[PDB]
Amino acid sequence: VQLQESGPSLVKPSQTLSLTCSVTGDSITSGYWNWIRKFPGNKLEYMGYISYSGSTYYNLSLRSRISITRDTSKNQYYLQLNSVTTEDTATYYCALITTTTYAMDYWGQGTSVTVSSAKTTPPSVYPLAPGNSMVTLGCLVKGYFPEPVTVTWNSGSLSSGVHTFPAVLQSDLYTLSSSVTVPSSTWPSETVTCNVAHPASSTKVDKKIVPR
Amino acid sequence: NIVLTQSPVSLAVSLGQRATISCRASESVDGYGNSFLHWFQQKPGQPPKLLIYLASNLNSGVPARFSGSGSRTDFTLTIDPVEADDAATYYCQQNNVDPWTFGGGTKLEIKRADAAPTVSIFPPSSEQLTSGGASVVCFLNNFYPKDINVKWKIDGSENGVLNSWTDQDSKDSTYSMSSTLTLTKDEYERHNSYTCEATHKTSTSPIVKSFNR
Repeated sequence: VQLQESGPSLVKPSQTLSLTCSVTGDSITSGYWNWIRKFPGNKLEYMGYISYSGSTYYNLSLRSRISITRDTSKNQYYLQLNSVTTEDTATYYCALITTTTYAMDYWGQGTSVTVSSAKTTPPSVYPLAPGNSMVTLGCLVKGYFPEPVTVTWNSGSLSSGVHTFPAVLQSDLYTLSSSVTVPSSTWPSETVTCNVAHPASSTKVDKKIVPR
Repeated sequence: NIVLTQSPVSLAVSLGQRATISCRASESVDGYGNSFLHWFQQKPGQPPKLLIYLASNLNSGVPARFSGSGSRTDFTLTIDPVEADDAATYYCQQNNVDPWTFGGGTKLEIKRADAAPTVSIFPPSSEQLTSGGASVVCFLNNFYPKDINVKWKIDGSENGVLNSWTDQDSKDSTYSMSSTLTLTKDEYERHNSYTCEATHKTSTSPIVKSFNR
């Protein structure tokens, strides 16, 4: 029904990486409960499962590095990955296989983990205001680590005209920007705000795009 | 061992026309009168959506422009007719032979008519100037095709730039690009006019946005 991954988005080399999947509204004694990874290069890797009996299955190469455990009570299952290396950077997903399909049908949103000995830096957020019927505004999200950052406009109510660009690393820090395009009579006739989040550094920022 | 191998690596299909993507398996994925080969769509920023299960059954909620044929080591996902939401990477998955794998993906790109970019330039915020820095930003938005170039010119003259590109838009099939020049509050304050120039297939000549400090 519903899956949510959670855990540190930044783990240091040689430490154990540890994630939790949370299942809302159907029992983890009903199916096969999987972890899958996606690398920065974009290839996918199946990691393993715990079946509803507490029976586990591991990608052979991860056999000795990987644990999958459950808590029958919490309706949540865990991934432990030892002795982590830079090549364990990936966005990690939990996902479900029902008897209905025998395929991987229910997917958590994924959670980025970066394995790196660099240090969390929160972002700076700067409003991007003009110096036509359509108008274009932006937000600059500068100087953070590690990924990810989410960005929304007016809590997600504004969404159609939006470009959020992928981050770019330079000198160990990321920068990213986001553009939004509205009728030039729904601003500044109506407020428009960007909502940046950088969970890693627990930052949550609203910025009103102010004219001039 | 098994290995799944998709083909082609990438294709470009016109709105309305046919996409076909192959997945060959190393060895049969069959079991109990069933092919344990499943299809997936993945977009940047989100997880893979189950497309087709057991080779040929469409998953609940999924359009019907999407069809899956094939049997043993030989499978085909067909998207007919292609719409704009389909730009994405497609993966086949096998989960019946040790060990489970995905294919290397196929990148579906939609084709559409050439389109010129909306360009906009933004002075640095005062927030950023409160602190030591000054960033100037150009958005080059909603252009086709992806290829494009940017030049920064200060008081007329052409370090400090960082470029990012979106993936193909899922409603109008455009690409966009962001560019941001970075400087010190003192070096930016030493000049007046600031300019980015976008050049693209669509016009012989560059689109030009500018302002004076």
